[PDB]
Amino acid sequence: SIWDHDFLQSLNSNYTDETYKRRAEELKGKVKTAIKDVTEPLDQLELIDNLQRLGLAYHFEPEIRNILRNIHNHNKENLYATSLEFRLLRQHGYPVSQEVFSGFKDDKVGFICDDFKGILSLHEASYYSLEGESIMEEAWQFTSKHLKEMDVFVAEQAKRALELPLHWKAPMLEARWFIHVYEKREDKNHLLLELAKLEFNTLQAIYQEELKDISGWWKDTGLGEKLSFARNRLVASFLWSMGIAFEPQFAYCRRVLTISIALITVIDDIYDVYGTLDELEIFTDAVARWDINYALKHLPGYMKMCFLALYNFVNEFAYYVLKQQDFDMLLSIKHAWLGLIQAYLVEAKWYHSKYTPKLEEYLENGLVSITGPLIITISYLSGTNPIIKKELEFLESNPDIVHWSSKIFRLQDDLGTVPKSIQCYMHETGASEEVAREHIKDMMRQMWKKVNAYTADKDSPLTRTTAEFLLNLVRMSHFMYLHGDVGFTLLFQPIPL
Amino acid sequence: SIWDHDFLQSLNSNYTDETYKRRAEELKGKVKTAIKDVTEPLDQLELIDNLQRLGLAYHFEPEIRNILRNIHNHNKENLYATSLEFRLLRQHGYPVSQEVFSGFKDDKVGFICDDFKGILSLHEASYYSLEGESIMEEAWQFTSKHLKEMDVFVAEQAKRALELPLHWKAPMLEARWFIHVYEKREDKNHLLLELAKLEFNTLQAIYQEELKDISGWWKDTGLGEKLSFARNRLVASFLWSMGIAFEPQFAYCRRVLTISIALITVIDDIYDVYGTLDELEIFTDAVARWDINYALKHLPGYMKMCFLALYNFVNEFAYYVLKQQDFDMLLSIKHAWLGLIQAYLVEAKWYHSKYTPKLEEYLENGLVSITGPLIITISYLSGTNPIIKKELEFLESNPDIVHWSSKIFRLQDDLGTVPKSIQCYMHETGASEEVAREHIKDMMRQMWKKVNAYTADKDSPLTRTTAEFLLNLVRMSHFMYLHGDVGFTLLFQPIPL
Ligand SMILES: C=C[C@@](C)(CCC=C(CF)CF)OP(=O)(O)OP(=O)(O)O
Ligand SMILES: C=C[C@@](C)(CCC=C(CF)CF)OP(=O)(O)OP(=O)(O)O
Ligand SMILES: [Mn+2]
Ligand SMILES: [Mn+2]
Ligand SMILES: [Mn+2]
Ligand SMILES: [Mn+2]
Ligand SMILES: [Mn+2]
Ligand SMILES: [Mn+2]
Repeated sequence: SIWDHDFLQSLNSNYTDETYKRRAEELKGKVKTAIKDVTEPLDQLELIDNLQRLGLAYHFEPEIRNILRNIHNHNKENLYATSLEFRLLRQHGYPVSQEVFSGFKDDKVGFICDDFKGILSLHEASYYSLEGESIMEEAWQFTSKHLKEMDVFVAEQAKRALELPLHWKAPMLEARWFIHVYEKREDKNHLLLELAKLEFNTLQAIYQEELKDISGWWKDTGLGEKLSFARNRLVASFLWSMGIAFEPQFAYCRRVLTISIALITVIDDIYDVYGTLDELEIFTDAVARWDINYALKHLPGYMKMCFLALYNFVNEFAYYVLKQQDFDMLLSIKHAWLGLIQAYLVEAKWYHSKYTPKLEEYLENGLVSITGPLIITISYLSGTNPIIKKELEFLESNPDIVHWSSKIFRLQDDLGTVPKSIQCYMHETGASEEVAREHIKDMMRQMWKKVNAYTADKDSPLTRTTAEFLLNLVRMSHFMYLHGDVGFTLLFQPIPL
Repeated sequence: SIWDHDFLQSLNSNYTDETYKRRAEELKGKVKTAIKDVTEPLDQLELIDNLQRLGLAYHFEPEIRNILRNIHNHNKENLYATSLEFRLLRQHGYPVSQEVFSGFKDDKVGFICDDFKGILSLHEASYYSLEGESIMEEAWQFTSKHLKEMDVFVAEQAKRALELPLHWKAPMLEARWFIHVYEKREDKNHLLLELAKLEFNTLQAIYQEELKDISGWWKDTGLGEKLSFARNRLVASFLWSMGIAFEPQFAYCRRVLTISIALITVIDDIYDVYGTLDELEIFTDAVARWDINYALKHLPGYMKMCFLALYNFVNEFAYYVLKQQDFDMLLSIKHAWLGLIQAYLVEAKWYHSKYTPKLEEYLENGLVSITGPLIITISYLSGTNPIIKKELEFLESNPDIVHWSSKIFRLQDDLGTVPKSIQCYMHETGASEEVAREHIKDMMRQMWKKVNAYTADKDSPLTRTTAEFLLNLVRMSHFMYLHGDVGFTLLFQPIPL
């Protein structure tokens, strides 16, 4: 908790200034010209891979779209080239058959390859597998096992792919690591690299300015002073919101998300630590009524400021959207908050009854209590303009993509550890904790196949942009499972020059 | 409406800096030493008069208290000296008999005096008259008539006393005018004057900083953009709150008051101009319920943001006091807001029925609709720490001092002009508008006698500090009746050197 309010207010990055924003525009135009001159399809695919991994892809969206749309129209015997095209096309919603890998797979003896580069790209592409694509499953089985066996760069490349594949990491999180790798490359575009370093440093400056604003708001509520367990988690919460929506236009989305996660953290500590069962029933009822007079009349003292802070914050949230685009979402947003709170009470009742639920019964409640349903609702209302009534109702209908994404989120948090996923699974199968962890890791990978189908469904009310919020939340949980300061490195540490 | 958000943000007074605050402390100590050396009672009384009229009296409260407490223990044939002592002692709550003026009053022919200086001081003292003190009433009759008959400074002195006596003006409003008069004085204390100019300029800097903060809050709600009739009245509202509570420690009181008055102004325009009767019944009901879900469900579109802005603002107000001193005042503050709103609906129903009420029936509703009861409640909750439960309940009991102060406030606003006080009185007595205005001015002076009694009552739950909020609000209405830019001169125009 070193990065308190005073530290945040004292930051003064140079990259907020106007000179850098001029140079970035100059570089963007110069880069767009260089993209034109890449015409060979493999160079086109390697360019997109580099652009996405440098955190620059959102500047060149139509340019990337042309390249992929063109390659799809024309659609090797190269495993690297086949796997890279497969990954990129599936990532951006195009249909590619799993049968493109059939040439490298022998029916009797399985996959045949010795090239690490082709194996690494196939491993990345395997996470874009759909449900029931047995070639891709065997491809993952073959690639993971080969990668586990493992020149210094090959060892690190193999290590990173095993702990976190590209499909499971948000764009900006890998940006700093990949920026160095790109400057070590001999065939690097020098202007492309200079832009990657410049935009990365400018984003930090933007985030730091937002943190000052959010830091002052948190100080004004004074929950940290009132509640000794309300440790300042502001920077950690912003890290999550930043991974959910990193683009500069999503500043209001990151603000609502950061504050929401900070409040969620305090309320969660009240339910699964500090609150008695009778107190938790009153707080749940007060949230359900959404009546400030009732809450002040019946809540315990320590719960009052916590409820009122949440109450006013959400009502201000409803006011902001009402002013901005004349949309009333108060019923929706407080409904989602109640769902989270009710799932907390279910977990508290289980704990006091000493009831160990079956894993599936736990996951049914656990997918809501991990805030997946609430967070995607917050992200949609605070990050979309105009709000579409059809699209919001689809989220309120408990859709399948939210169902399975939240399950991965819940399973991933429990791996970092009331009884949770690991204890439920051990109790249910008799497996050891070590084995139980491996099976839970596998469930997440199998559930990502279900999620891949819903992303490709273009008949769903959810846009791809709305779906990215949900995936990035899940991706953020994968990332935070590896790292407990990387968050300090992401927000407060510029890249030199 | 020249002083918009952009003008307020661009101000950068030099007097916020630390050097001036050093010199002020040096001057305060040097002045306290000079006060010791004044020992003659008339010089002691003239010193207090100068200190109060320079806006410096709150720095030397115990020093003034000693002087008055000492003079009361020892308690001329000088009308000026008798009238000045009478005014100052009654102003600060000491008992002085009206019989101190009996020497200058002949039973058959009335008051005997030719000295303008003694007449001017008696005129000021006459406003501290109590109910039924026939000497003081005759003193006012004699002094006002003599003053009406009216060397350039005597004419201005006589003019100012007739339009606004000392008892009816807030301290800082007269400060700039009196500061010049004091520097023209030959026997001036030079350090006393330098302090008066310095504190006046420092207060402007403090107010300007508060205005920036309040200006940004008003911009964020966006009511001025939503409602074409919601003209920016922020600077005008702050002027009122500043006259209600000018001291630097009352920054939060001025903030809540300014925003409250800004919201009152918009809501008042909705009731007595723009809203239909059915719409006003829903808004009144929504305020009575204090239910955000109901309001969004049933209110017209244009009323929604106006209600929600008020709703969140008051709930944040309740939150701030709860965090600060663990006091719950939500029931009280929303009760006072409902009383104002209900009085608005009464006036709207009268207007649509074309019913001209009797003046007393109008004043019964009019004293609430002028916001007197609400404003004193806001001032107490936002300007007192700790809040006393006994003292608040006394305000909620509709006490007499609030009853008569609000009546003066209501009568004074109607003089600046649905049918109001002047039309009701004309309709009721057949008097002409010119005569009706004179009678209404007299009512206010007779009602100030009732208010003087309640101020002197030391058995009331209200402290003198709480009573000053109420009187300063009334005093502010007297001041704003004379001036429609004096408000610009008060806040944005420093005194040189
Ligand atoms: C300790 C924090 C949490 C709450 C996760 C924090 C990240 C969030 C992103 F949205 C919360 F919104 O883990 P947690 O174990 O305390 O949550 P849990 O009690 O249900 O298991
Ligand atoms: C035009 C403004 C008001 C409202 C007075 C503004 C000053 C205030 C100090 F507290 C309001 F809070 O006069 P007004 O004639 O419009 O009020 P009215 O309709 O009841 O007669
Ligand atoms: Mn927890
Ligand atoms: Mn929990
Ligand atoms: Mn957990
Ligand atoms: Mn009006
Ligand atoms: Mn009115
Ligand atoms: Mn009026």
